[PDB]
Amino acid sequence: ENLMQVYQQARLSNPELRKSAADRDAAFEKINEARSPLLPQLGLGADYTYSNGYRDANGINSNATSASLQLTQSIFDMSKWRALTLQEKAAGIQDVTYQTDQQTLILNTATAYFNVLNAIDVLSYTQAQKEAIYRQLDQTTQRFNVGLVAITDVQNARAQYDTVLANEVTARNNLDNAVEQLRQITGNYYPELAALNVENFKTDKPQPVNALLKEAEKRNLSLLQARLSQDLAREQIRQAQDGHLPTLDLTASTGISDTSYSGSKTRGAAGTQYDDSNMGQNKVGLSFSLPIYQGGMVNSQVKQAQYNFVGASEQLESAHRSVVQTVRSSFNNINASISSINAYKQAVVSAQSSLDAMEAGYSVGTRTIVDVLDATTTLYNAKQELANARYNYLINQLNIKSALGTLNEQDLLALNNALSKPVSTNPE
Amino acid sequence: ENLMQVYQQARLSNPELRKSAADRDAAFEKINEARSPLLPQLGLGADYTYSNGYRDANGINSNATSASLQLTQSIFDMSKWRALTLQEKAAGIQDVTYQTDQQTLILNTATAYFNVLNAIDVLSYTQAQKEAIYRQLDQTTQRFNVGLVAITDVQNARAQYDTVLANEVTARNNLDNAVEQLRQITGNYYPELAALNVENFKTDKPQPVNALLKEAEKRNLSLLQARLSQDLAREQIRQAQDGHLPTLDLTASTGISDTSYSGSKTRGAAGTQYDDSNMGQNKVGLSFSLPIYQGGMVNSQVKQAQYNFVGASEQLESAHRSVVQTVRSSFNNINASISSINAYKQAVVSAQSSLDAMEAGYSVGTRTIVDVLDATTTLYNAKQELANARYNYLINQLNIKSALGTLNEQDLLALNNALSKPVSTNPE
Amino acid sequence: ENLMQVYQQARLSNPELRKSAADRDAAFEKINEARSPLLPQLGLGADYTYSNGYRDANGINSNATSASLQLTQSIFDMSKWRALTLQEKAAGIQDVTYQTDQQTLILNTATAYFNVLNAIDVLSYTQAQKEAIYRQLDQTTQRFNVGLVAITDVQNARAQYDTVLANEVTARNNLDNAVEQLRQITGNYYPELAALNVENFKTDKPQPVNALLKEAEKRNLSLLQARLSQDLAREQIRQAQDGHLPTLDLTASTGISDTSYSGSKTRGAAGTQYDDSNMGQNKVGLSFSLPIYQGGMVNSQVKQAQYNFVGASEQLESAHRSVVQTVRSSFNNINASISSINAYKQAVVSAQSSLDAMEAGYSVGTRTIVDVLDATTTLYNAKQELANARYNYLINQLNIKSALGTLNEQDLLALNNALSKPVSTNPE
Repeated sequence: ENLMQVYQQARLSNPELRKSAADRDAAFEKINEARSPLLPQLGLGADYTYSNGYRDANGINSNATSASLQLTQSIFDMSKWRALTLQEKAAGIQDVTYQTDQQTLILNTATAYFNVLNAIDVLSYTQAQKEAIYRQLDQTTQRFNVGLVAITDVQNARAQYDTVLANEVTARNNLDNAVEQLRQITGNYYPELAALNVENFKTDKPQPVNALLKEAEKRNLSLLQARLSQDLAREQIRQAQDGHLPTLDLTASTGISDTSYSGSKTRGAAGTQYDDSNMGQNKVGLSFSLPIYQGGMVNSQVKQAQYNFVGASEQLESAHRSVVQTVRSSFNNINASISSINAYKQAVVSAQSSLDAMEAGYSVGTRTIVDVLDATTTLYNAKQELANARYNYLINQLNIKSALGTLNEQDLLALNNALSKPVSTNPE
Repeated sequence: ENLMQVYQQARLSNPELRKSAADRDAAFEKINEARSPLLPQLGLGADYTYSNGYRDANGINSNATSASLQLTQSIFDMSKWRALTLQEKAAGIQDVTYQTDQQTLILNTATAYFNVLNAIDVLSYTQAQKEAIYRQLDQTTQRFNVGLVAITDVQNARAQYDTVLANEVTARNNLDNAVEQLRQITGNYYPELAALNVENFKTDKPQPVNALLKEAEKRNLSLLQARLSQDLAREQIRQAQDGHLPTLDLTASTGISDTSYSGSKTRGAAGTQYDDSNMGQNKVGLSFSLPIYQGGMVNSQVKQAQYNFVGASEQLESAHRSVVQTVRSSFNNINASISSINAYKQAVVSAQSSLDAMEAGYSVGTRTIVDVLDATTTLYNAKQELANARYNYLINQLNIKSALGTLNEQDLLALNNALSKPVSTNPE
Repeated sequence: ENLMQVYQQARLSNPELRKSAADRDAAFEKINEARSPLLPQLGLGADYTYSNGYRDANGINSNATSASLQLTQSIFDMSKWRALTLQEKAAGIQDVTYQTDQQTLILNTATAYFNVLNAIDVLSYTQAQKEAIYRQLDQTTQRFNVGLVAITDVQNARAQYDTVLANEVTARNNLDNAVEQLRQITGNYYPELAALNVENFKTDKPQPVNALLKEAEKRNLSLLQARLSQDLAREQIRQAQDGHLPTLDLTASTGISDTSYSGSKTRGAAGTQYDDSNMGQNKVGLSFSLPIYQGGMVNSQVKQAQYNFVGASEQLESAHRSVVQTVRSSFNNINASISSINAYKQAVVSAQSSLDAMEAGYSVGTRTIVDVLDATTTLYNAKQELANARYNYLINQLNIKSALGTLNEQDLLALNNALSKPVSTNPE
């Protein structure tokens, strides 16, 4: 399983990505819910009012029943238009949030894959170091059993070998936790993963930092969220300023009234005083309203929206400083990874030559066995450092493509063509 | 003070636990507040309306006063039943939150206690290493003062001794910060804590990981929070779908009207045109309402609740992946701690033998004084690593009992029976 | 650019500080918005109601138009006074939040400045170590080219030199990331910063911890936020208990009614049955309301507010424990920094003497070249540790002045007088 197939399995079933997709679609249905109250509203009503009279109403009872039909439709209300535009802008913010955690999904599965590969070759280098130290210990024990060296050398070799055994144990644990992190990201357990080439692994210097700064100012998704939040705050200002505005709405009705009377006073001139009525009504009428003075509520809301807009502009400037820091730090990290790859290749070559030299010097009696053992540790530390530098170079390539906001599937396709051969994620 | 007494003092007075208990009881009183609006509501009203007429009402004044008594009781309203069930489910979620930070309190006081003990024996091992290196330096100074060795050996011993002095200083600082963390957790300062046995400290391999996975799927509290959030979201769907429903409510009243008239037009036929009235009324009447079309608000609310339910199911799946990762990582950590305990015991034995060997080789002239000093550092590093491995084994036992959701007081009782002897938390 | 000028540029243009200032001013305008509804409210109204009759109203049409003017002013409403006092307390909480992230701005720019200086002298010490090891390698190569030493020594020196080259690369990267962090804090790129004196750098022991505890109990801003949140919760209790209270409000009006009639039944006795009216009205009337029983809503709100007050008091106690832990940990850190400065000065002196001794012993044939190289590494590690201890002492001075809540500009003025000389933030 190479990186592309891991990402194909991950994007298809990651829970956080689908949760963000659910939030995006909920925001679009909120657009529909905010466009709702500008439409016609129909509602039916009915009543059945028993009544009783007393204290100069004694003997007057009534059973008034009714059944109405309402219709409401606003004619000029600016606040509902403002709420509709605000919901559209909030859905745009939710859409760019979905885009940015698509990017974060790609970055997370890439760093989990490379953490697994780094744990694999750290375990393999620790195993090779343990093998070399055990070979030295076995050779010195064969020397001691014929009486050629003292027991100090085999005891020092035994001590070094036991320390490397403990390091191998904790390296195996780190491998198991790394593959558990990969399972937690993708949802699958992988027996083998494609490893990295080392014989044709070449590094490329990135673009100049000004071109990256211009592309980050054009394309970074956090800066887009900040810009959309700023224009949303300006729309909040407009929403309060249109809270100043008057109102006008239309209302229609259709209702039947079936009032009837009973009681002792209705045994009098109930004809034309309290008589039954089959009355129906068709009503259609406007309604105007104009808030003149509200105690300064709308002015305080305008000033609150202005202070919130100033805060949103400061949020935009903070996000701009953060993205500048991000692209400059990742640029420095890429150059650091290239220089450290070259330095660690040179260090590996020199440490190998030094290990051969100290082995010859120990065989001639210039160096001790402790010299051979710590030369071995320095060599395998240099090898582990070289592997870490390679994986840091690849993850910094992904970080510079994410901070530009252009991280997508084809970058994974490129550094998936970087990978070559299947290595097992669980050796014996 | 052993671990059980520390937990008894901590659970009795920890602020975060009592804050969660306050939130739980607030949720139950919210259940009562949500069952409130289905009950009778009584409210009294009164008026005193002075009036004045003009423009074909000139000469008509009125002083209409009134005093009413209202009663309201809904008959068929499904939304209030939905709100009651939603508040019951929210209180269940608050109850399992109280349960899970009970568990987190137990885990936090356990890890603070073991951090204090680990800082204690790291300080004691650094002190013993400083004592051994000072003994070597004093012996080489006594050798140099009679003119047996060169000044290079005593200068190397002085350099190593000063480095170990600085390490002792920072170890003492780590001990003080650890006991301050314990005071911040429990609220008490402890002069002495019960230390760990080493002569009868035995490790037990945990259960197979499938049994732990089944018990974690049955009992983990985060998975219970996810399940209750999912069925809460399904109840939100039902709440919108019952927002489709019609309504019906009952209303009773009892009011007196004491209208009186005055003015120039009431000097006319105010008898039976504008005459005083002592009128009282007993009213009891129903009210029906049926929303036919609302501009699609209820359909958009249904689709929003469905998208929120899909998001809650994705939250459930993410919590399931997280608890699988947690139990597998803690299982691997337990096995790692057992293997590292065995490896570090072997390393301690071999490093002690190697230190004796290099001391004899230095006394015969095979090794240097630098050999004795770094052999001492490797020995005391192995001792510190063994102590760290023991405490990591105990805290991983607690982590596997917490990730199963079964962590309680009796597990602290067991690994409190593991502890034996009081050691001071502040030596000189 | 010393620390004072960096702070002057930072406080003038930091985005987070201005965002908090915007939130503070928004809270004060919320005070005005909450004092709004106790003032007069004026609102105009108008109608135009076409009507139609049928089913014992057939032949009765009406075109009733109107234009009113409303005035509303509450007389006795305790809930609005409670909301006003609650908004005043919330604005006080926002003000102390603005104060505490003023303090956090000062602490952040101080720690960024000292991180840059620490990265600078770590890079310079690594460069000096690389220079010394290269000098040793060149001297041994000149010895080997005349046939005085073996090739093992120059190969060991080459291996050590390549390892120090890799360390120099990553130190240069750490310097670049530190100056990028400083740019992200202040907004400016600094070519040179004022460095620290070492020839007149003296340390002062802090106050006794009880005086710091009393001053932290009087002046710490998190404890003030906790106290204001607690009295806000008590005001919430009072707000529910005054939700028990009755109500009383005043209402005035002025409206014209211009009803006219048309239809077939108005061709009858429309004179005095359905005749036109120019009717105007001046109305001024009170309104009383008293909630007798609400289904226990107000009692459940009182119990919810009481549980929230208990939770706020537990929050206060947790903040008290946290500030006690903060001042005690920073006190221990200051004493640790003083003791480690003394220990590292002694270690630097002894390591320098030991390096000279092992150089002489290598020249006489007692020590090897590996002895000289790791003596050099221990010396330069001691130098880096001394520099780190000095900067930790200064940042712990700032932490003890921040945890006392008294951190301001003049403390930066004092430890800005500590700084002396401009060093470049980007060497070649």
